[PDB]
This record gives sequence, C-alpha cells and structure tokens, in this order.
Amino acid sequence: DMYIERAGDITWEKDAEVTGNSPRLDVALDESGDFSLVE
Amino acid sequence: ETTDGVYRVMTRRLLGSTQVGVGVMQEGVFHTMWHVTKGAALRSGEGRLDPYWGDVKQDLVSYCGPWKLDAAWDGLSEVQLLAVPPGERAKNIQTLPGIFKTKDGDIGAVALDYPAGTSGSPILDKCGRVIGLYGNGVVIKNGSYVSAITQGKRE
Ligand SMILES: N#C[C@H](Nc1ccc2c(c1)CNC2)c1cc(Cl)cc2[nH]ncc12
Repeated sequence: DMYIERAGDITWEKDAEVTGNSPRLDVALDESGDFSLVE
Repeated sequence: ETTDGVYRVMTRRLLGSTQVGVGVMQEGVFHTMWHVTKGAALRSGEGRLDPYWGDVKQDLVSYCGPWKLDAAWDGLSEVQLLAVPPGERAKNIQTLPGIFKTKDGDIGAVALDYPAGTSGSPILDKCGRVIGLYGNGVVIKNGSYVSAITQGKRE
C-alpha cells in the first residue's frame, strides 16, 4: 500500500544552486507515455 | 494531512521503506505522475486518497479532485526544480529549460539528473507557481537524463 509524507513548502528560493544546460531535442511520445529520441 | 506542499510517495511492499515518487498537494488535490502510483489508492495517516483523473499518455494522475495546476513556462525565464530525492532533504535547483520538439508542438524540458524515485517533483516559476512535474523524459547520447516540463489541464 502506498503512502505520502510531507517534504516541504512549494516556494522559489532566491540564490539557489544554478546548474544544468538547455538542449533542443527532437522527440516522439508514444501511446504508453514514453518519450524517445528521433535521430 | 491535506496541507498544501510537496510530499514523498512511499511504499512498504519492498525492503524497508522505499520512495517511488513525489507529488504536489494543492487546493485539496494530490497531483503526481501516473508511472509513480499506476493509479492505485494512497494513504495519508489514517485517511485514504482515491484517484480522480488519470491518463497514461500525459503520465499524470490527480487524487480527491480534478487537476488544479495550470501555470505554464513562458519559454524565456529560468525555473526551479524542487527536487525531493529518496532519503534526502527537499532542494531547489535553478536551471534554464531546453525544448522537446514534437509533431504536436514544443514542450519545455529540464536537463537535471536525479534518481527515478525523484519522479513527480514540481517545477516552479519565479512566483512559486507549479508549471509542471519532473520525471518523464529521455536519456541522451551522454547517458544523462532530460525530463519534460509535464503539465496537466485545469477544467
Ligand atoms: N521511474 C521513472 C522515470 N521514467 C518513467 C518510467 C515509466 C514510465 C514513464 C517514465 C512514463 N511512462 C511510464 C524516470 C524518472 C527520473 Cl526522475 C529519472 C529517470 N531515469 N530513467 C528513468 C527515469
């Protein structure tokens, strides 16, 4: 049986760790909700 | 507990307590990704949360009521992933999203790497509004993970 526990508030944190890139990807979404890459 | 906020989705079916995902509680409705619960009922203390709406293709599901989250990424600004990783504290990670180009349109995408149990972690705009959930995407050449900014529709 699944259960939930509170983990925090939903707020924007000013001066948070800024990381990650911004890729432009050609994707496809199938009937099962799974993404795949095209070329 | 029906307090607004971010919640861990746990199971006791496996060894010890295992985190399968995360979700958002907003306006009395619990929102998560379909692949986390598979549409099964959830427990919150003594209370029961029954599914209300779900869709395998969108990979979303709402408990106690219709989907409430309708804010959208503006296509220009940086956003925050409120990552809630298994066994670790909630943590805001600011990033500028990329794009998933599809035959049905472009969708925002966050290029951040987290365990599969982080699925359902909300993505927020500068006002703290939930613009979507993290946990449905693709694995690129690099071996890294890139998730869509998956948002539902509010009726
Ligand atoms: N767990 C899980 C996630 N994938 C998933 C798994 C099953 C389905 C979908 C997405 C939609 N259709 C069914 C997932 C989430 C994160 Cl945060 C990272 C990850 N890396 N590899 C899978 C992975």
